Amino acid sequence: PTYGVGHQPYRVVVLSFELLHAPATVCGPKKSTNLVKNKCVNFNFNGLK
Amino acid sequence: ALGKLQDVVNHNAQALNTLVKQLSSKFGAISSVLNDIFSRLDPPEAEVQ
Amino acid sequence: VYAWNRKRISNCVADYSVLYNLAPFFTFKCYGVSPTKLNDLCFTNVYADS
Repeated sequence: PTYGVGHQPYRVVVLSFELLHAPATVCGPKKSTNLVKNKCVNFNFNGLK
Repeated sequence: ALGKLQDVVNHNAQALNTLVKQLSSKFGAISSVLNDIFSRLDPPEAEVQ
Repeated sequence: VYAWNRKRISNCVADYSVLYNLAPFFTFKCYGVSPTKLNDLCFTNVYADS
């Protein structure tokens, strides 16, 4: 309880992602504009922009 | 018989194919898709990659 | 450290807004991603260790 600040107890949590072509599951929170047929528009399909 | 007229066509059909295959080879970045370097990295590490 | 746990997190809505607001002397260092852009990228599988 009296150790130096540099030697105080720490806790570490690491997160390892799998950002590849597999079906995404833990997608963050962000809307869902409707779809649109053939037209010069911007798309966002699960990260693919 | 008409092989020297096809060699000039195959050479151009090879340089144009060896050039579209270099758009999917990263040269030290996280990926070869430019739409993914700006969706995972803020704007000062991006300029580096 | 000698025997850690690996939670399988999947099928969720990952809102990383509640993460950076942690106890004092915290670090959000990311090796490959940026902590500010983690809100518009669909993650496939996330693994958490302790």
